[PDB]
Amino acid sequence: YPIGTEKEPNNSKETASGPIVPGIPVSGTIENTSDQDYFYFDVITPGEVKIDINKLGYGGATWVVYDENNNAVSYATDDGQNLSGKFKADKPGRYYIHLYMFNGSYMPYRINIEGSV
Ligand SMILES: [Ca+2]
Ligand SMILES: [Ca+2]
Repeated sequence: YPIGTEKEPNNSKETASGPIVPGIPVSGTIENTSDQDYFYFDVITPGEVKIDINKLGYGGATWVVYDENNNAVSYATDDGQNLSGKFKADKPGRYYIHLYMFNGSYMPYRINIEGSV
């Protein structure tokens, strides 16, 4: 049952919206800098995962991906418009995308994931 949009409240790892799978974009909005948005996806077989989150508003945002044990495995790079990154998933399991805005009023976004998901 893959998601095409966030489902609030998703403001902690324990309420993360998902699963997110490749080929199905996921919409949402960072309501303001207090709105944390967490998502999850499931790695079934080891392999590369690529993440691109399109910024559809103004502001400074970023993401980090945590594995099931709360280790950071990937950090976004901002190109101005898109927040992107990739990592090698050596173990199957659930991964959590933590998306937040450190400066900005309101930010619609679109999440795309690719690879071993
Ligand atoms: Ca949100
Ligand atoms: Ca949220």
